[PDB]
Formats: sequence, C-alpha cells, structure tokens
Amino acid sequence: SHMGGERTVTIRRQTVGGFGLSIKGGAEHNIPVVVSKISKEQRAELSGLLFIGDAILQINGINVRKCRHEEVVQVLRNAGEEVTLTVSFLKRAPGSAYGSVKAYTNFDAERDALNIETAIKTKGVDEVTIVNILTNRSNEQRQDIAFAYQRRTKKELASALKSALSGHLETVILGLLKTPAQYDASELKASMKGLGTDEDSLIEIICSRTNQELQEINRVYKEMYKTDLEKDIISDTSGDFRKLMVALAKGRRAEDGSVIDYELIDQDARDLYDAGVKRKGTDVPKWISIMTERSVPHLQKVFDRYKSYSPYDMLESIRKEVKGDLENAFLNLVQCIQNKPLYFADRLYDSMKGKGTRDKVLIRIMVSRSEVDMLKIRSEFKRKYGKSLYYYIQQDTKGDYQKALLYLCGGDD
Amino acid sequence: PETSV
Ligand SMILES: [Ca+2]
Ligand SMILES: [Ca+2]
Ligand SMILES: [Ca+2]
Ligand SMILES: [Ca+2]
Repeated sequence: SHMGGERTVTIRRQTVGGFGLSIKGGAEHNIPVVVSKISKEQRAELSGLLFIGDAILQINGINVRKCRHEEVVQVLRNAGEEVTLTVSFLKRAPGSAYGSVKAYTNFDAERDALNIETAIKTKGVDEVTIVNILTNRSNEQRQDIAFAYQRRTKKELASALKSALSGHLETVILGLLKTPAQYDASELKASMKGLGTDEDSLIEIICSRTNQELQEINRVYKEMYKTDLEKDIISDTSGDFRKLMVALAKGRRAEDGSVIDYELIDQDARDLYDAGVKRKGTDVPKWISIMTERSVPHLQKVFDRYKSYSPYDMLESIRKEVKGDLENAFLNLVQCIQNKPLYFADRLYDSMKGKGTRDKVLIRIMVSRSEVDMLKIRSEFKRKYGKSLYYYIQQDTKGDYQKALLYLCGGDD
Repeated sequence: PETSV
C-alpha cells in the first residue's frame, strides 16, 4: 500500500505501432490503469521518467483515475503524436518476507478496537487480550485500530493504554503502536535527550537502518521535535565519531549497481589496508568515506577482498586501529554490512546473557525487527548459541511482558 | 485485460 509522487512525462507515438506502452487495469477492477510493458524503442527515451508500475492518473489534463480500461485506451488512441502523462508510481512498501509477525487475515479494526476497549474497561485490566491482539497485528493494522479506537471513544489509544499498562509491558505495547519511523525517531531523541548520550542505542539505529528507512526517519524527527536529526547528532557527538554518525545518518549511500565492479572492490580493499593496518596510525576519513558511501553488496565483497591484503579481517583491524566510540561505531557498522541478522542476534544475546536484562535493547530489537528480519535473527541465534531466542526470552522475562516478546519472536527455534 | 499501444 503506497502511492508515489506525481510526475509529468511527455511521450511520443511511433509510426509502427503507437506509443510503445502496454496498459492494464481500470475502474472495473477497483485498480488504476498502469503501464505494464515498455517497448525497446521508447525504453531509451523514457529511461528514468516512466517505469513499469506507474499509474496513469491524467492524460493531457484529463483525469482518467475513475475511468474504465477501454475508456482510457480510446483517449490514447484519439490523441496526437505526443501525450503528456501525469503518473504516480504504485509500489508495495509495506511487507517483508523475513518478519515474524504475520498479517491477520480476518482483520477488522472496529472489532479489535472494541475488544481492546472492553479489555481496558475490565477491572484490573485484561492485559492478556490486549497483548494477544496487538502482537498479532501488523504495524499498518495497528494504526487502523488506533483510528477506530479514537473514532469510537473520542480518546487516543496510546494514552488509554499507558493508563492501563505499566512496566516493561507498557514499553513493548506503546512501541508497537508507533510507526517504524516514529519509533526509530523517538528512540533516537531518547539517546540524546539529557546531558549525556546513549551511544550504544544511537549506534544501533544509525548503523543498521537503510537509505529508505533513514529518509523517513529524518522526516518524522523534524516533524515531531522541530529539529533536524543532524543537528542533535552534532550537539551530542564530537571528533571522528561525529563524522561517521552524521555521514551514516544522511542515508545517501550508493544503490547496489547492476555490475560487480571488481576493480573498485580490489581498490577499496587495498585502500582500507593502506589506511590502517599497513601504516602507523589510521586514516580515519578514508575508512569513513569507503564504508559509508559504497553499497552493502559492494562492501561485502570488499571486506572479503580485504582478507587478501591483511592478516586480520575488518573487525579485527578496527579493534587494533581505533578505540572508544569510534571503534564501537565501526564494529557495529561492519557487522550490519556483513550479516545484519547476526548483528541483532548478537545484541539480543548480550541483552540477556548477564544478571538481569538490558530491557531497552531487548524491547527495541523485538519491536523494530519483528516485521523485517526476525526469522533470520532467530535462525542464526539458534545456530550460534545452540538454543532459541525463544528460550532466552523465556528464561530472562516473566509475566505478560514475556508473553508479548514471545509473540514478537513468533515461535520456538 | 491488457491493451497495448
Ligand atoms: Ca489483570
Ligand atoms: Ca546530550
Ligand atoms: Ca595502523
Ligand atoms: Ca539475564
């Protein structure tokens, strides 16, 4: 569920055939008319302007959104040699194949809102019903339940659930109610609000989020707090640690190119070697520029080619070269590039391995990754440590707070 | 269906 930004594109008609575009859809099927195929002649002309998936909403200023299929065809037929198209890219931004939380098929936001309202109204609060619902609904479904709750009760859902839930259970439920950008931005402000900084949390978010995720994060951070994320990062960091975080937080990393640039993979690997292990000291800006700007699939091969030049891998080299917040930052970044699910499985184990529980990290990883790569986090938590992530959550938490985390885990092993 | 131009 996602409609892109509108764009005006002018096309031309070929002598053999026509505009060179196949279309499908219409108001009969409750779907817009979308370009399905682009011919090789008009492929080079419309490179970057029109793509398969664009929904033609206006033709020469005529709104063809609520129109049928053959009605839109006849408009393109009876047009001149050129047509100006207003298009909007239809994508499928919600969803992931490796999330543990599955979409509830018999979903009804009005019924779930009423069942939660009666669960809040029950004396002592029926937290079990609230947990069994919100932990088995996708984030997009939770927003619908919040809108249905306020529609029926004239009261915000998150404010009523804060009055009904307490402890770590409240933190889990209230975290699931925020959108991914809302939740990531709220956790970022928490790492910087005050006179100190939770570098462990600031590093975890900035190093692991992708370009698309960081774009919406920077947007909602300015909307919720009236300050750009880059300013607060600058105010809370310093030195080369500030440089690495501000650069990573831009989300302007190169997209994975269609070619495997072998010459750049060897040159980048040798550059990292010459900038650290080979020389006295470290060329920190060279390490920053390479690991922040290149794509992840490129840097994965770079780090393997780096094992050809250095007797220590990138992680071991980072330990021997830099220290403190800069070292920890680079270590988290390389883990996210090499194997991001293993990065999270390692952080989950560290949050529970000792006395007590670092609940701040356990909750955030279970909330933010339940619909991204939790299935991959689980498969490697079991592989490395011998027992399931379910087993560790079972041993480290109790009560309804345990039940919610095990729901976000999604199963044993 | 699918029309082509
Ligand atoms: Ca109760
Ligand atoms: Ca501070
Ligand atoms: Ca050195
Ligand atoms: Ca523990």
